[PDB]
Amino acid sequence: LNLLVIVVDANPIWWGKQALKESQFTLSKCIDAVMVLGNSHLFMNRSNKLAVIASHIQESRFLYPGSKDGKYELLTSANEVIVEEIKDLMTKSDIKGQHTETLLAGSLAKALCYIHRMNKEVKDNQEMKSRILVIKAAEDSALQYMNFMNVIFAAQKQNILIDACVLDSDSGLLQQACDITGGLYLKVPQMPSLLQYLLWVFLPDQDQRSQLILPPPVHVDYRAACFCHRNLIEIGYVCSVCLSIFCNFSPICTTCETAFKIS
Amino acid sequence: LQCRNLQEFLGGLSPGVLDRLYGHPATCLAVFRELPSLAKNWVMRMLFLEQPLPQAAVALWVKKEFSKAQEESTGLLSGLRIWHTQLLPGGLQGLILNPIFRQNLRIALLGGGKAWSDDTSQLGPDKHARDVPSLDKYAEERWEVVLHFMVGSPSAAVSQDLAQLLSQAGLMKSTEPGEPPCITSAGFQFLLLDTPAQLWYFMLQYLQTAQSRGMDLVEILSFLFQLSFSTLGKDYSVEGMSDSLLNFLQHLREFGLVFQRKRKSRRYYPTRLAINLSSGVSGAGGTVHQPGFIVVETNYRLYAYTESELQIALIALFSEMLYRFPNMVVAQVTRESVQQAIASGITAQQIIHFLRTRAHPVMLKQTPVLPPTITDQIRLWELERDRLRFTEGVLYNQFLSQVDFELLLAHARELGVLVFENSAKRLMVVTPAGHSDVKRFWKRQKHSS
Amino acid sequence: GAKDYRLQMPLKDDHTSRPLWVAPDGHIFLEAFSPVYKYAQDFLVAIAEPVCRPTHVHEYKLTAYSLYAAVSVGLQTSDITEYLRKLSKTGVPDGIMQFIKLCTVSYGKVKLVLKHNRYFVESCHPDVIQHLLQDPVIRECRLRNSEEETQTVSFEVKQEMIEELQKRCIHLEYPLLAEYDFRNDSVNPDINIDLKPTAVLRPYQEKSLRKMFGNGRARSGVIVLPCGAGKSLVGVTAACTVRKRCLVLGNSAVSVEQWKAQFKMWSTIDDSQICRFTSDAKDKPIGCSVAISTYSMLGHTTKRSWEAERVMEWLKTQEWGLMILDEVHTIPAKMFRRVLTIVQAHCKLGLTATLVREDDKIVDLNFLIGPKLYEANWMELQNNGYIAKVQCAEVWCPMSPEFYREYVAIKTKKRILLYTMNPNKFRACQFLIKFHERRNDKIIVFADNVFALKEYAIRLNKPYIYGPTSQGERMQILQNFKHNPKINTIFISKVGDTSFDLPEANVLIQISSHGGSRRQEAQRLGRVLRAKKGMVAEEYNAFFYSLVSQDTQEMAYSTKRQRFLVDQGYSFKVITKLAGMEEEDLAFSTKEEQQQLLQKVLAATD
Ligand SMILES: [Zn+2]
Repeated sequence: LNLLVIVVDANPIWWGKQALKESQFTLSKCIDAVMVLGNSHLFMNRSNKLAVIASHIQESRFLYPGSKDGKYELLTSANEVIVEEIKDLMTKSDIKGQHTETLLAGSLAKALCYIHRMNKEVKDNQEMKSRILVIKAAEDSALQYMNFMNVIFAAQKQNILIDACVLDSDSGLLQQACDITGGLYLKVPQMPSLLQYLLWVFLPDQDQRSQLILPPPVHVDYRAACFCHRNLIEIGYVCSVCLSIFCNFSPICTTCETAFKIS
Repeated sequence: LQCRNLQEFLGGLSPGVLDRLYGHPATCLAVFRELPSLAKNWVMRMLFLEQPLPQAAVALWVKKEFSKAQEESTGLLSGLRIWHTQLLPGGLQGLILNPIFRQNLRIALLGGGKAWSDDTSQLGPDKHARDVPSLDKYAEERWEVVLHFMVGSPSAAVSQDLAQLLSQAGLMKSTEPGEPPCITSAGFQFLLLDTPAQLWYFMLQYLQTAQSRGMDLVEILSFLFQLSFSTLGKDYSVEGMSDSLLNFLQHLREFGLVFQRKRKSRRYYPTRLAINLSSGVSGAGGTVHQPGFIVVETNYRLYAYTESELQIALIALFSEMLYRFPNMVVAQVTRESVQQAIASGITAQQIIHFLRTRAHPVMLKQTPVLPPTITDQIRLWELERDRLRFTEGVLYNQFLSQVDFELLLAHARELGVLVFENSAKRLMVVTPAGHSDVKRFWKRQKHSS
Repeated sequence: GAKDYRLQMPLKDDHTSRPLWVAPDGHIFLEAFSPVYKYAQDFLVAIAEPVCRPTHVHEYKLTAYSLYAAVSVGLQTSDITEYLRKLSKTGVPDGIMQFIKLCTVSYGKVKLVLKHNRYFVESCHPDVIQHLLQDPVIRECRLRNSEEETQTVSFEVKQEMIEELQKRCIHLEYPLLAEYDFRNDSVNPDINIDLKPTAVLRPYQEKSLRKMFGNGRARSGVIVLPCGAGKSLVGVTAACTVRKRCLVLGNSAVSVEQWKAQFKMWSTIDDSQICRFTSDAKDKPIGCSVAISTYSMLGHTTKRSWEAERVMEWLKTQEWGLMILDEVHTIPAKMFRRVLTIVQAHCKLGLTATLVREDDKIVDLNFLIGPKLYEANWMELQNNGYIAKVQCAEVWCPMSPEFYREYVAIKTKKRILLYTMNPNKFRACQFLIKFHERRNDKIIVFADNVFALKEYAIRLNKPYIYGPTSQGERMQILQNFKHNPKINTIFISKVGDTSFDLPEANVLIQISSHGGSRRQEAQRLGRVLRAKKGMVAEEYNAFFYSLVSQDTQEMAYSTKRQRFLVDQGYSFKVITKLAGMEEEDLAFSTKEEQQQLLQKVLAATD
């Protein structure tokens, strides 16, 4: 009984640039790889459950919610419902200047509560292991960091491992999320070969992962920049009232607007 | 009963016969579930890659600590023929998934040429559809009928086809004019054995006599895998099944594994027994088929709160019953009653297991009630039987030099006619039937002098 | 071997609120787990006598004598049947109900009243007395030429013929009812006896005495009670409750002293006046009135006159209280009838733990001493902590091969001696002594043969007490073991008496099971092993070991012991191997030493 939840950050602008590039890898290919990985996860154990979620620029949609070709009926039905959901969301998009980048944090927050309701539905006597697979092609957002950090803490409190694979560029928010959860972090050099990477590391259960040799998660550096002048400092004074990093000591703290008490 | 677990029967099969079993997509899914996680994950990894993978690469993937566990799984795959060695030009030898097994797993995983084992043209509502609770009752009653032949009750309504299978199985033996049914010692042990294990043993006996019938062993095995995964809510179509499968379905109705509204009906209803059938005991202290109804006491008093003729007969064989009432049956585990069970032929461990399997919930979690004090006495009676051994033995005399006797002992030991070395006393324990061969060797020793 | 009572009892779906199964044979099964069981158990004790008492399910079989005791209490016939219906899972059989009706038809078929120390028989109906008079034996024994009496017919009955009348009454199906009137006995003087307020009284003992008194005058009853565990207290408390001079009979001389010791603390009357018939103290016998005697054993005929004649005469006149009996099973059959002849008591009280007395199915003295009013629960006593929860382990030792060949060869008592003197059995006892020595707990060893324990004790340099020893020397060794705080292994014979002390000790080893007095061995297990501390915890310092020689058929007695154990509630286990007896330094380990032991037994005359 293992629950695998797959969250993909889909940006129509970024995917459209990939289509303009005419590279062999496509958004359609990425979803096909996810569906093949999902069929394999259900195939290995009947008890194992698969949930697929795609994040739109302003909204998050849950894709997952016979044997015509001799394919298993449950696998065929699951793929069909996902195919209808993905096509409807991608074909129609609303362009927003304020939010040209999809919100991974909003999709992650929806996934964590969805796992929590499913865990309550699952009987206490049976034991379920919950893991999240994240594929991100969109650029990271500085504004989304505050929302993103809270979802990582929610996963840590619920003890849900987060495993993230980045198609093009590593994201600082995404790598930090994997480090806090303890989930493996991987970067895929070849986007068409992403499915093979998913099968080797993401597909195996946690007990299976220990038995096999898998590449270690990349070490994540910790960086502290004062928000006062957006400048990185090895040592930064932190105000007690507002808990905000400062490059240099300030007699009056701008972030809370209070004046520091001087003896 | 040895637990095949989709492994022992598969092992030792001809590679072509294993490929024929792999021909069905459903069997490949069942084999994939049977495979251990390390082997199952590796089969999925090699499922998408045609190229054979070298042994050195296979060793590299597993950690050195877990490499030993992988080797055992790899041996199972090679025996099952799932992995066949391919000789590369380089010294390392590639390992490639069996093509028929790989294609059928691919057909289950993704769209394939095959139309699937079960096809329904367009059937929805069923006339006289069998209810799921009624199916469970029917399955229990049919198995009781097979057992009840070993009781002599009028509830034993076998179809004579089942009776012929029982004689072939050897659980029940018919001897004397009129072929009156009798219970073999193995049959008493079979009655003691749990129902899922009993079903598995009966299926193995059916496979043994299937060759004389001419029914295909692979086709019967494929149906058995379908029965294990069968769902009571789901309904399956008789049409699309081979004539041998139709004959197997009629026997399945006698077993109670499958319920047919009509023999010629094109729709059949899966039954609880088919899902229950497996190569394993249902529980050490519990039965899936029946909730525990036997109260076990160190005093040897047994109370049964469920009234059934078959259940009473099984309780009677191990323990004589002082009183009979519908609400409660009073039974005592007398030394004489256990001795009668030994005379009929029974396993002492099985009697303890039977009491534990049907033990009352209050009895569960109490250390003294589970083992009766009589078990120590049963071991003492077994020791008395072990102490006295009967076989016919011929006697040889005038052995003289010990070395000549030792040469005869080696020949006798190979024959197995010898019971004991008896090197000093120099008296032969050779059986009279094997005496002539030993005498020929002894005469040869005299000629050699 | 299977009996179906489904036809006998109609099936009704009332099992949740009912813990009893009622059958025509009268066997009844009680569920211990059910809450209603406690009320059912009290009803079962009054109307039925239990063949066995397994802890998981209590077995009670209806008995006519037990039913008669309930009729003597005055329970209504309809009420007894109604209570059975309330607790019955299935409808009560009509035939069993008819059997209950006949027993409860009259509270007393014949009523016996003591007036002026004379056993007058008084009947509400004259015809019933006429039917009793019809028997020729009754006419021969009838006393002739020796008040609101409305509807009362009274004829004087000889005290000597009273025991014979009880047997004749059973033949005529007209059982006697015991009634005592204090006002009718004008000659007897009222006296005041009060139990000390400071002295503690056990609850079970108080309940049994309250039941015996019942309504108005005390009613004769036999109470099963633990022996050596407050047994003396129940009788002395009963004497205080009666407030009339009473006599206690104990076969053991030591037991008589223990009964006196319990009496001395509560009553300051004893300090002013003390008389003991036992030991011929004879101190102010007329003035003291209360006296202590030992059945007919104390009396001697032609050995002494003057004083012996006076001692017998004083007991009858001074004491008119109900007779008290202890260790009834040890007492021989007809001894009670002899005591009844020498002194006459209005009521009879019996205080012995054993359910069966004298271990004879054919001969029972229960009818002479009256029905058993109440039975103490040994499991309840273990919960109280008054008695330790004894753990019984059976150690099985193979008969020595040299010994076995002699054992089969001779059917003489010497073969029984060879079985009793088993070297492997002796090694097991020696290993048990070593195991107890490591524990440091006090250990006692008992052998059925009088000299068998002495021979083992000489080999182990251990103190031994046997039946042919001076009482003072035997008592002094017992005082050193209990009064002095020292740990040692003591070998004890039956000694013809049971000895218990205020200090409590536990642990016993049984060398052999061939003893003729099977009940005495069963009583010894309860008397010898006592709780180390009051309100003892579930962990037990009491360990009982039985040594069984294989192939000597010693197991047959062990099976009988298990039936006694289930009623006690004592934990029972069997160990074929001591798992370390062989790995120990023990005497007679070598086969040659065992052969020397075999030669010595053969040399000794049978
Ligand atoms: Zn601040």
